[PDB]
Amino acid sequence: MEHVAFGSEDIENTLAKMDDGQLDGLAFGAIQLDGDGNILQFNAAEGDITGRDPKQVIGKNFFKDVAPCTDSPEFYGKFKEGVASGNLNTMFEYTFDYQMTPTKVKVHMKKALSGDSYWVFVKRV
Ligand SMILES: *C(=O)/C=C/c1ccc(O)cc1
Repeated sequence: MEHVAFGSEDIENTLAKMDDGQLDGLAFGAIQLDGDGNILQFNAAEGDITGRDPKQVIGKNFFKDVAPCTDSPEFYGKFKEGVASGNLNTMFEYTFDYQMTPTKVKVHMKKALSGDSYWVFVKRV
């Protein structure tokens, strides 16, 4: 395992050193998005939570394509506000229910240290 906790204060610094293989070592789901919501990275823990195969969703748009249940003010709305403002750090619970058994998670969205990409971190609750 990679030794970093969900919701860590400096998580964007710690994850700046991870290629796909190291992200796969996290204890929680990690998705990196560009400012439009396109998936840049998607780790193994996330695939275990939601069933998606990482290489099949990278390059897709998370809000339009992969996760329409997140296309709402309560999720995408927060994301887009953060992309627009150029800062994002929000944690909230949510239920993922598209083509899957509804699964309650805790989500932490945080702007990456890199200028315009955004993490979506997920763990079960
Ligand atoms: C709602 O449509 C949620 C979908 C979803 C969330 C997270 C994933 O890893 C994959 C799909």
